[PDB]
Amino acid sequence: SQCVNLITRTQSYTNSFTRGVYYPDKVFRSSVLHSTQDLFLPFFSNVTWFHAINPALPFNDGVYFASTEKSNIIRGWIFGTTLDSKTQSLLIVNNATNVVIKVCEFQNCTFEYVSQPFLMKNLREFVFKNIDGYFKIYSKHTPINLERDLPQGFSALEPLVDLPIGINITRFQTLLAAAYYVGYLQPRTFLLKYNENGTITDAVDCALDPLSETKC
Amino acid sequence: STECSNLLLQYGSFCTQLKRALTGIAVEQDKNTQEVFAQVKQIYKTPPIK
Amino acid sequence: STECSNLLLQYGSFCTQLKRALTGIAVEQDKNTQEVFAQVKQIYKTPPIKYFGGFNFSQILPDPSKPSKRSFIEDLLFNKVTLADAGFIKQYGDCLGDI
Amino acid sequence: TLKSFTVEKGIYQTSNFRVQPTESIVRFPNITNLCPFHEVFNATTFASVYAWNRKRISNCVADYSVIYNFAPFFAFKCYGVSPTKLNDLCFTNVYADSFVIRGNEVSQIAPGQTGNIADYNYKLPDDFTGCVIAWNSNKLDSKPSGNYNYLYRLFRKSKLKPFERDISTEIYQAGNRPCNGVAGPNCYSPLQSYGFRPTYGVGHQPYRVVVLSFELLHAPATVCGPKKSTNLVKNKCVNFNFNGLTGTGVLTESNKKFLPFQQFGRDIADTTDAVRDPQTLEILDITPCSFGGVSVITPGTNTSNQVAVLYQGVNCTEVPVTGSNVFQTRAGCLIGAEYVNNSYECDIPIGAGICASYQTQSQSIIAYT
Amino acid sequence: TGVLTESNKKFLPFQQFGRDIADTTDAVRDPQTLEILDITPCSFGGVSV
Amino acid sequence: AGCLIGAEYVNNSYECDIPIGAGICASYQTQSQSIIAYT
Amino acid sequence: AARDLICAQKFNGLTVLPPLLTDEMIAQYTSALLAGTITSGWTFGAGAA
Amino acid sequence: ALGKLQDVVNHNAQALNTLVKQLSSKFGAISSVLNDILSRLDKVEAEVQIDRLITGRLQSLQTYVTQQLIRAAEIRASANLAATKMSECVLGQSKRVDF
Amino acid sequence: ALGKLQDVVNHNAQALNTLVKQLSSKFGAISSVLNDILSRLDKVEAEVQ
Ligand SMILES: *[C@@H]1O[C@H](CO)[C@@H](O[C@@H]2O[C@H](CO)[C@@H](O)[C@H](O)[C@H]2NC(C)=O)[C@H](O)[C@H]1NC(C)=O
Ligand SMILES: *[C@@H]1O[C@H](CO)[C@@H](O)[C@H](O)[C@H]1NC(C)=O
Ligand SMILES: *[C@@H]1O[C@H](CO)[C@@H](O)[C@H](O)[C@H]1NC(C)=O
Ligand SMILES: *[C@@H]1O[C@H](CO)[C@@H](O)[C@H](O)[C@H]1NC(C)=O
Ligand SMILES: *[C@@H]1O[C@H](CO)[C@@H](O)[C@H](O)[C@H]1NC(C)=O
Ligand SMILES: *[C@@H]1O[C@H](CO)[C@@H](O)[C@H](O)[C@H]1NC(C)=O
Ligand SMILES: *[C@@H]1O[C@H](CO)[C@@H](O)[C@H](O)[C@H]1NC(C)=O
Ligand SMILES: *[C@@H]1O[C@H](CO)[C@@H](O)[C@H](O)[C@H]1NC(C)=O
Repeated sequence: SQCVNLITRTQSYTNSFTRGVYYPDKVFRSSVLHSTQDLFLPFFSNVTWFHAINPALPFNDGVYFASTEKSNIIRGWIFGTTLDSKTQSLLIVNNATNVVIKVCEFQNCTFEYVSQPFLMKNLREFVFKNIDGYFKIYSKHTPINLERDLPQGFSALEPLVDLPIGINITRFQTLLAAAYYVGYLQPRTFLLKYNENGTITDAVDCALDPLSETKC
Repeated sequence: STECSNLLLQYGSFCTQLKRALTGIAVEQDKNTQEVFAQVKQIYKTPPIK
Repeated sequence: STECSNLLLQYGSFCTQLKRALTGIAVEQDKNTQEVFAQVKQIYKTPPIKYFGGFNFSQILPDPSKPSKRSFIEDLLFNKVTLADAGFIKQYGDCLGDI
Repeated sequence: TLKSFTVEKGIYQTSNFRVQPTESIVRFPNITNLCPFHEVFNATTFASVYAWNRKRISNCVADYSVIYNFAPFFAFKCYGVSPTKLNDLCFTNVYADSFVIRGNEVSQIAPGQTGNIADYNYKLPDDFTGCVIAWNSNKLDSKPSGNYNYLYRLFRKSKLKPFERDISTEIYQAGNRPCNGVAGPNCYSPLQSYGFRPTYGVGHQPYRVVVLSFELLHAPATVCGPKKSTNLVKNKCVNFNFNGLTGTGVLTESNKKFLPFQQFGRDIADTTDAVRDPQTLEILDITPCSFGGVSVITPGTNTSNQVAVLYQGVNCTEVPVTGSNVFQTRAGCLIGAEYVNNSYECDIPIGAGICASYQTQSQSIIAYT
Repeated sequence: TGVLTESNKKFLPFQQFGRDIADTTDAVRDPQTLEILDITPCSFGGVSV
Repeated sequence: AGCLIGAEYVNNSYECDIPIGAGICASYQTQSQSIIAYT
Repeated sequence: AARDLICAQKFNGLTVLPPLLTDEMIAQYTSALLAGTITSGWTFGAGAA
Repeated sequence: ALGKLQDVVNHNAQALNTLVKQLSSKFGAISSVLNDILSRLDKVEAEVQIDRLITGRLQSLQTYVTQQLIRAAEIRASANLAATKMSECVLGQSKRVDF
Repeated sequence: ALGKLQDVVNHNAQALNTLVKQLSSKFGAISSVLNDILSRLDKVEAEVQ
């Protein structure tokens, strides 16, 4: 029905450790040091470790979502301004099996984007921007070792889907032994290094320390 | 003014090459003074008898 | 583009004097090299004997092992400077490859 | 090129050469749908400025010459594109909006504009491209008893961001006493009804506005006009029309491993170094056709009338866009000058170690080291 | 923008504004009180690493 | 030439490694690794 | 009240950098050259004084 | 030790790279690609944008030519010094101090 | 006697003086002050100025 099943969340702040670089465009580049201005999460920032074993999260200009759980309790996400009927009603509810993104709001059989294909030791990483109507979603499946905490390295996030809503999103809710990381995006300038192929292997945050300003 | 900066960003990299030219001139002035005056390896001095 | 050329034709004769300046610089470079290096009238040759009172001169005189008759120190100086080829040997033929 | 009738002995740069395109190929995606612009430009009732509708238009063969037969407007006002050029180029996503405003605030539907509608009702982005269509509708939206069916907002706490809607109806707090849904002192409703009548002047008459906004992005195109496609050609200097990429180059099969979302291939050379076909799914390369400089080697016209032609950067295996002695230099390739197994002083310098001279022994122009 | 300080300029009573080279508004007169305020820009410079 | 942040001033005199301003130079020195400034 | 030219030049975005060698160091170099010339002749320009 | 010749290569590499990179600027127009302006607009407005691009690229090319002229003057001064040093150091014996 | 060093001082003084003085020109706009252009107009016309 409604229930309250393990809704007690616990927070413990951790370090970003230079994770969360995605491809900012649809253009292929090879062996170019390219500078882009877009909403990235800053390096060495303050991300969280919400442990629930859940009212809302404040969405702002993007969310870096991660989940290390191998039990696949992480299934879907809920966005919108107010998560009920009447004004500013929205659902971006996802699921397992065949992943459907039903945008049918609570208030009424509204529009749909029911498109089928399947979205999915391992650390899944996600970025959910909402810019110019399009709801851009990025993902990267990466193996992880060396005990807990976010690992050291560079894992580029390839785009997965795209979704033209044109809506007001203010809150954020994760649908469900549970441990997920939530980080926030802000407008920053990066310098991205491409190798012989198109894979990004190194990045520099142009506003962290004066040495990176010199590098940029 | 932010709008003037946003319009000035359309013109390319004129500021960077002006800064490079002025930096080259400023380094060259110190090179000129060093190559004129610093010609002796040791700082000699006159004995007190004159 | 034909329309851009037709609109550029109204701007006068800036391009002819830019070409004149660049051609003058290009002639001046060859004049500089000719003035510095070609100060001798005849190509003198060192004798087959290599005794000069004990002075060696072996690292500055050329050797015929290399296809280009250059000395040892000249080879060090040519290997030291990271000088690009600058589109010398048929740059359009080099750019036509599948890379 | 020298503006003179006597030329002296030397080497002169005259002009440049290029390889002309042979054919012209058009590559458009296979779409057949006609989408109802008549459903936007002809309707019984339109939406209001605070509740304007948005129609998604995608995968459509769009003919923009039928709009002039549907509504009697003055000007087909388009900002970032020519109205008559819309058949040739094509974009990805097309939007359609409709609202009814009055005659005083028609000019406020523009990028970077200030007003009641631009702040509280409907705001356009600063980099807007597309077409804005407006016409008078006093013959449909006016009543002798007063047309009160249209509402506009005038009281709000902030200004609207571009391409936003607001249909909330709450009493504005203009003072310190709470309204609690009851109007009175410092309590005014946000929705002020229009008072449209046909007996007014030309400035207060209602106007019907239909807005087309074009989403030019890097996504694959879905809305393209009725222009016929052409079969593919390869390894030739040809004009291509891949998506909106009107240009000249030589098409070869590429090796650049494109991502499944990627479409363009701009390197540090830029200018779309690689491109993807919209018809089939195969990567292709972009390289421009053969070009370089032309240098004319001659002695003076007081002496003789023979010339030699040097093409720079070309090895004379692609040369055409005396006349039988072809010599391969390092500064390019030489046309019209014979090579000899001799050595003299430099008379006319050509390139890297090669000079040219006018030789008595039958007269000819000779090239040597 | 800038830093407003109390001034010791001798503004004659018909004068309201102040100016120097490059149209720099050095002084200003308050419309409410008869007081002269100097205008100087806030602190800036260059950053070297 | 302004003021310097991050480099410690020492009462020594070496050759100029990095030129700063009016008679002030800075260098990287081994003797805990740190960046020092001097005349 | 009397605004300087240098104040407007600095305030409008133009900065004058100080020289690397101060005038005391230039005078020290000149004094060393004079002492070498006086007490050693031309021998200090080709080796040890 | 060989920083002068490396600087000679690096200056022209940087100048040509800047001149190539200046082609992607807009200079107040709506697109940095000419064929986009020819395919998007009518005659007169695209002529205005073409005139903007022509003015910007003309200014960039004139800046490059002026910098090349100044660098050529500096290179010619150094080449004249090198020719004097070849004539006096190598072809004879010099009494000039520190020459 | 020392006119050459005086010319060295004077040339690099008057070049900066001319560079400062060149901010008073309108160059075909309606005002030489940027804030007045921004305050007096809408987006597009002030963008042109
Ligand atoms: C002149 O210098 C060369 C070095 O460039 C000397 O050649 C070397 O001699 C030593 C000792 O015999 C050998 O171990 C090296 O292998 C030689 N290097 C070569 C040949 O490249 C040469 O001996 C010197 N001349 C005289 C007369 O001593
Ligand atoms: C994150 O913020 C909290 C706020 O109290 C702080 O204690 C913690 O050190 C921060 N973590 C960082 C900066 O890594
Ligand atoms: C978006 O939501 C916020 C928070 O509820 C609200 O203040 C704002 O007015 C909303 N904007 C729109 C356009 O609905
Ligand atoms: C690029 O990809 C090839 C195979 O596709 C691989 O051999 C090579 O190592 C890659 N280069 C990188 C990742 O820098
Ligand atoms: C368009 O053509 C492609 C290949 O030429 C084909 O796979 C596709 O099914 C076609 N689409 C339609 C709607 O005919
Ligand atoms: C407008 O559309 C309606 C319904 O499709 C149609 O009956 C009507 O004739 C149309 N108007 C005109 C002027 O054709
Ligand atoms: C093009 O020129 C190069 C340079 O010598 C040469 O090696 C090559 O064979 C030429 N191409 C052809 C097709 O002959
Ligand atoms: C306006 O303000 C000044 C000084 O504050 C005062 O002297 C004057 O009487 C005021 N005028 C009115 C009409 O209030």
